[PDB]
Amino acid sequence: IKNADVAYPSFKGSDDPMKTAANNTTYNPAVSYLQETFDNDVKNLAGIDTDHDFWIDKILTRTGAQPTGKGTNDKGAYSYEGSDGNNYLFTRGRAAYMYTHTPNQLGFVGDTAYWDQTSRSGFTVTVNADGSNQTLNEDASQRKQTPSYFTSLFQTGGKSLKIKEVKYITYNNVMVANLTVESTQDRDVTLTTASPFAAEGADGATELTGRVNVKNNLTTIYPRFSANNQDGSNWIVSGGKLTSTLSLKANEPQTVKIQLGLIANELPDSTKEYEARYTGDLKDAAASYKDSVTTYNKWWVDNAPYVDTPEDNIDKTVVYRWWLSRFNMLDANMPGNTFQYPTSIEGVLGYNNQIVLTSGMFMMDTKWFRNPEYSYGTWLSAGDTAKKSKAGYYYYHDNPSYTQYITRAGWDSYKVHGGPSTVAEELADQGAEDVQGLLASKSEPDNNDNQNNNDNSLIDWSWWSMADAVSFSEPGRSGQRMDRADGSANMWANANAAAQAYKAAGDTANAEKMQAIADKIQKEVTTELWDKSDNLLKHKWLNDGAFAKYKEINNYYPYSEGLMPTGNEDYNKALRLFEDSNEFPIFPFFTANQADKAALNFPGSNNFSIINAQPLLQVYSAGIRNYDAAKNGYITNEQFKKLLYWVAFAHYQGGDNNYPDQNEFWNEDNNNVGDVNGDGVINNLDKNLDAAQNGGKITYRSWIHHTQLGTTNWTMVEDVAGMVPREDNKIELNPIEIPGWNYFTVNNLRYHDQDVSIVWDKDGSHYGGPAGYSLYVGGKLAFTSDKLAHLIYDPAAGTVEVKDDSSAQVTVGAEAVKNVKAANQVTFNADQRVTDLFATNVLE
Ligand SMILES: [Ca+2]
Ligand SMILES: [Ca+2]
Ligand SMILES: [Ca+2]
Repeated sequence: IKNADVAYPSFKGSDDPMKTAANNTTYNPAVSYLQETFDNDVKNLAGIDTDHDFWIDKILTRTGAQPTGKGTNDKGAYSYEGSDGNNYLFTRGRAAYMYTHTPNQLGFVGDTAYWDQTSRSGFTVTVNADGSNQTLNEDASQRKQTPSYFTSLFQTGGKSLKIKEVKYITYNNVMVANLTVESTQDRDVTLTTASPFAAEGADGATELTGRVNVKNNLTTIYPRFSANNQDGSNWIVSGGKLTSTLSLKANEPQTVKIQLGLIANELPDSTKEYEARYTGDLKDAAASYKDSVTTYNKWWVDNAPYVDTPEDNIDKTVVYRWWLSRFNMLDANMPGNTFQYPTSIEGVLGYNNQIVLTSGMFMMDTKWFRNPEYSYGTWLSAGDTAKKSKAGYYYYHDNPSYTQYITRAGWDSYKVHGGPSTVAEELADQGAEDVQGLLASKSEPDNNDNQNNNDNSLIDWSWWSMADAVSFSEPGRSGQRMDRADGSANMWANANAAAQAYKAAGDTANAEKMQAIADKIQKEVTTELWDKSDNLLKHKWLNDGAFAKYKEINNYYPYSEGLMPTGNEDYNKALRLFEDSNEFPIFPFFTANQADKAALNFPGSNNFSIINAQPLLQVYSAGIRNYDAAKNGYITNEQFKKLLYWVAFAHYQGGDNNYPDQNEFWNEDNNNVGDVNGDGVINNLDKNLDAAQNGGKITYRSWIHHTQLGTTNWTMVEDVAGMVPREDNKIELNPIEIPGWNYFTVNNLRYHDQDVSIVWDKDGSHYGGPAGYSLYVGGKLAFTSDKLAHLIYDPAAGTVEVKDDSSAQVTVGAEAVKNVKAANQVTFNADQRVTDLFATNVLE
């Protein structure tokens, strides 16, 4: 059966997952929608309390101890494993978060992380009334959390005593708990708080302190711990704890505030945010809350693109994924070691490490954050942690991956944000070091670091360097090496990117040397990995030179990366396999060719993940845009659309848009079904086919939650809106038209020192502006096209070239900004954080 005719998912949950009725802001594509939203939110008292939310907090609101593993599709209820139960704590600072969390205990109970797990609670609160320490039961139906705070209601069994907790971690790692205490009777209530982080201080003091070496002694923190009563008096130290007795009048609440500053010398605002709350102007619970939540939400305005499609279920997953990219990051500014840079992390609630395979994948989205430090820091961190090879090169290496495209992803980031020659040259140099290290890696003593054991211009691996790579399951080939299409595409992509970065820097000699290396790898991929017998790109076994008979989407990375020449009839036929769900299904979105997996009686896992969806989307994108896949009917616009819908659907626990959670992976292994395909047997084909029917389901969600393992928001910016980053001053749009979508917008990209927005509004009726496909640069209309088309705009010349066979009618805006920089004309100044990554100086 064909992919073009598989069913769509059916989203469940809220009617208004983008909370459209909570945001009255009219869209003007010439300005930041999130800025205007924020302005209207503040006018409406956003941040004054937990009943007045900023829009992004409303969207990503999680209420209750929900969900619990009960979902529904169009046919009926299904059980699933791996509900998160709204038990993790979202609120976190740039370095501090809860690795584990006990939501039904006051304070911050669970494994506190400062970069990584400390095995310590942040702080606990004991409530003593009537002479007794009280059990405060959470009413979990009142549990509410957002990216910026957590709140719940705690009550004694007899309901004589209630505490509304509001807790939040500030940007610079102050862990704060507001407790609103109410008694039905006049009472003296003694609160005691204790922190494993800070227990040093004289009885009668108003602060406790400590010093804690973090995991792997990467730094030392100097925690300070204090609290105040509603009248601003401080809690007093007693026995290495803080204590206060409230004189409660019946039915009269009093609000206290506890703060633990996880203070680092290298983060001076950690001290400032703490001191403001200890004795400064943020002592009051309400002011402390409004400052933290406002600051949290300002980051979205400043960093996140705004994406709007006709499918608000996808839009909410896009907001959730900007949050995944922000939440799964470390910005600790640690001196010496690599965490001196803002870096993407592969699952802060999981393995919590920098994995080179996924680092390059994450930067496909983080490059779209408006500030370049949130992508540059990731590739600088890879360059700083690179492993010295026996041959004298430095190659990217996990800082606890069979492969990586960090240099290409870094180059993509530079094509978005730019920078001077020293930035371009640094990326090229770490890139060239890595490519050369891999080419020469036959000299690596660890066999898994040896990626070129026949010493040619192709990457080779054995299955020990790993991924669902069914190619390695070929009978008779256990432990054998093959020259890899994927490894070779990624090394080519790095080499090609390094050549481009050398050129952008002005380093002609190194640009030509890397171009020569790229040209050789490309020639060897097209000559050695092209199976002319069946017009497929295949891995090649080192021992006999035989093509690997079994296939995965990894076979197509030479297309994904643009290694393969275009306009080659034979090369373009390789993508025919994407026609068939039997070969490469849309959902579940597997890496392994499923016909191949079946031919071998199902070796490996039945798992699927965003790590499979991202490269599948990359193949679909390159396939459609460059290798004629939609013209051939191999990968149609409708199929691309269906994959976006399935990818969004997978994010939702039980298909319910209230409960987004990107697990490390999914499967249907526990999907209790019969012979659904009618082949005589109950195997994984049955579980997987059933899961794609009746609106979809995922019966197993893995134990690592709110993680990233690949990422997909780039599809909205680059395929739907069509943005093609370039080194030069020209803006290229190459949209993949989504059938039935009469509007969309990507708002407030930061691209070559310009605000950029893209609008599709078929007849202008949705946004009330120009009809058609419009680009905004610098707050002015650049151009409007009557249709979605492949357009290259030269702002310096005021020309738009129509590159496709559309008869697209384009008009250039009367006030178009002409002076759009090329990437290598962007400079950084002392007021850009990115300057501190490389250096009050400028980077020119
Ligand atoms: Ca929408
Ligand atoms: Ca090789
Ligand atoms: Ca069957």
